[PDB]
Formats: sequence, structure tokens, C-alpha cells
Amino acid sequence: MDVFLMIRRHKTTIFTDAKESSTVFELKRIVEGILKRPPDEQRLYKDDQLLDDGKTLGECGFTSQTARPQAPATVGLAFRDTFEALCIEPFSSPPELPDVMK
Amino acid sequence: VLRSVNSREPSQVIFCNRSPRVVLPVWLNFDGEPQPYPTLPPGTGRRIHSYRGHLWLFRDAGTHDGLLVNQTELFVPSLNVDGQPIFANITLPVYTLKERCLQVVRSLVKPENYRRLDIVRSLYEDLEDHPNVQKDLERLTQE
Amino acid sequence: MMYVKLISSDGHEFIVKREHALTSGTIKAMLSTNEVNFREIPSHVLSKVCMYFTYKVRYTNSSTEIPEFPIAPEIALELLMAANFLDC
Ligand SMILES: Cc1ncsc1-c1ccc(CNC(=O)[C@@H]2C[C@@H](O)CN2C(=O)[C@@H](NC(=O)C2(F)CC2)C(C)(C)SC[C@H]2CC[C@@H](CN3CCOCC3)CC2)cc1
Repeated sequence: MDVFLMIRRHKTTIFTDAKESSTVFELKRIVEGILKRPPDEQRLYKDDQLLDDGKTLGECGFTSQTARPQAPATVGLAFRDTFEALCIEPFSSPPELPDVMK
Repeated sequence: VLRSVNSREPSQVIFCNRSPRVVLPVWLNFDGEPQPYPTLPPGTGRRIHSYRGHLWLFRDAGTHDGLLVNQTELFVPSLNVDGQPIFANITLPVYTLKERCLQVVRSLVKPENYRRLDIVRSLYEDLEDHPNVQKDLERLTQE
Repeated sequence: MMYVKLISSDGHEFIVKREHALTSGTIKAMLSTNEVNFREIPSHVLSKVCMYFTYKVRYTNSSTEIPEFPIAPEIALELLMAANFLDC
């Protein structure tokens, strides 16, 4: 079963998919091919909880229900001798509804 | 050209709604004229009696957005094997992003107010070109 | 696989598979660096466009039942304008 993710750091968002049974470590390998940073320089998070490399993505809570292509799950990322604090900048705010759409 | 054939050969079918929409089954009669049948709520199935060579299409009941049946536009009942019913699995197509946006905007804006929206005039025309069975039949006939 | 960077008006960077981005004929023409800037598309729209790319590739020509692509009313009009421009 595939899971679909947004890997987010600062103002960077990576759209990618992975297996529920694949590991946090295998996901850092994905991130490396894209962002050219080694796994040992990455920290991946679900919400505010840091994720262990050995754990499977499903175990961390990324599943078909939570990580769909139309509504992807967010994985937080922090790079490093000291690892930075997890920071994800939000997307912009939609305008007010036009009156004819109310 | 697109019309049901008066085979008189019964064919039992499961209309299976695998879509989030209320589905309107549409039967093309022997003159090619579309006839509406009872609607199916999301997540429901019904065993129905139809005939070989008959033509059916499926649409959203409220908006007439086109739906797919066994991954295509038209469903034609065939001969039942083993007393098994033929399944007609009704699903959403993968709409283009533009068409899906048009669906949502039409759902929110009365047609009289389309021209109040601050968008290019060609999108007023796209919004006014509501989906409808008759035009799709003409497209399918020409294909 | 190959990835491209799509950048919103408010400066968000969206990294997506190239095959997914090529869903838009507009983006293909704009690519042909590996980065594309959209001066008129903010991130609350362009993020939803990238979700659509993922949705289209996964479910096109698939027999699994297809979920609805969700669109909040508050983004619907801007997303329509972006979809018109991107031809997807
Ligand atoms: C519950 C449900 N949920 C979604 S659909 C659905 C449903 C509900 C009823 C069925 C009965 N089944 C058919 O009506 C199949 C279907 C199509 O194949 C045409 N058809 C025939 O029966 C044709 N007859 C012939 O071809 C012959 F007699 C062999 C020569 C006709 C149409 C020339 S005469 C049939 C008579 C009696 C039945 C009414 C059906 N009314 C009208 C629509 O509103 C309620 C139902 C129509 C006039 C089927 C599906």
C-alpha cells in the first residue's frame, strides 16, 4: 500500500510517495537524492514527534487514510553539529469569499 | 446511431455506485432518446432487469456531470454466464482540474451571477456550458 | 526520478516529479532551468495544483474506485484561474 507525502522544511515542500512498509531511513534516502543532504544530516518528524529510522511509515502513522494523493500527509524535516529546530512556514491565506459565492 | 437494440433478451445487472455522487442511470431508448431511471445514493447497489444490446450512461443526479461505468462512458448488458449478474461499476472519472473547479464554482454560484465573478470572459462561457447528456451523445456518435 | 521545482508568488518552493508536472502542457513549455516561477499563483493555490498532479497520475487508467478531488470554496475561484492558465 502506497502513502503520499509532503516533506516540508521552511518554505520547501517535496511531494513524493513511499510504501507503508518502507522505513523512515529509506525515506531519508529519497530526500537525499532530491536535496543532496545525507541521512545523518536529516531529522524527520510527524507533527512534533521525531521519527526513528527503523520504524515503518505506517507505524509512524502514515497510512492510506491519512496520506492520500489528493490530501497528502505532512512529514516534517530538519537539517543539521547541531540540528536546527523544526520550522515549517504555512501557506498563504485565501481571500474572503466573493459575495456571489456566499 | 447510439440507441438500444430491441433484443428482448433479458440481462440481469448490478448497478453498483462506487462514486461519492447520487447517480442517475440513463437508458437510451430504441430511438436514441435518453430516459431517466431511479437514482442511486452514494455507496449503494441494485440488481436490475435490462436486456442485451441496451445502452446506458450514468450521471450525477443533481449536476449531470458525466460518470464512468466499468471505466468507460457506455454500458451495454451482455449475456449472463452461470446466472451471474453483470456488474456495472459506476465511478468518478479523473476530471481535469479545470472541470472540477468549474463543478465546484457552479455548485456555489447561481448561473445569473456567473458574470459577476472577476475572471476572464472565456471562463464565463465555460461555466455556462453545463454538462448535459445530449451533447455527449453527439460527441460519442461522431467518435 | 527527475524532479522539478515550482515556485509560488509568495516564494514557496514545491518539488515534484517531472512526470507529474508535465500533466500541465503550460509547465512543459515553461520547462522547455529545472525551476518554474509563477508570479500570479500563491502557495494556497499551487500546493493544491501539485496535489492534483499526484491525484491524476495515481488514478488515471486505474480500476480502484476513484475518490473525489476536494476543493474548498475559499480557493475554488483562484484554483479555476490557475487551472485555466496551466491547461490541466
Ligand atoms: C430500481 C432502479 N435503480 C436504478 S435503475 C432501476 C430500475 C428500475 C426498473 C427497471 C425495470 N427494467 C427496465 O425498465 C429495463 C431497463 C431497460 O433495459 C429498458 N427496460 C425495459 O423494460 C423496456 N422493455 C423492453 O425492452 C422489453 F419489454 C423487452 C422488450 C421498456 C422501458 C421499453 S418497458 C419497461 C416498463 C416497466 C418498467 C418501467 C421502469 N420504470 C421507469 C423508470 O422509473 C422507474 C422504473 C419502464 C416501462 C430497471 C432498473
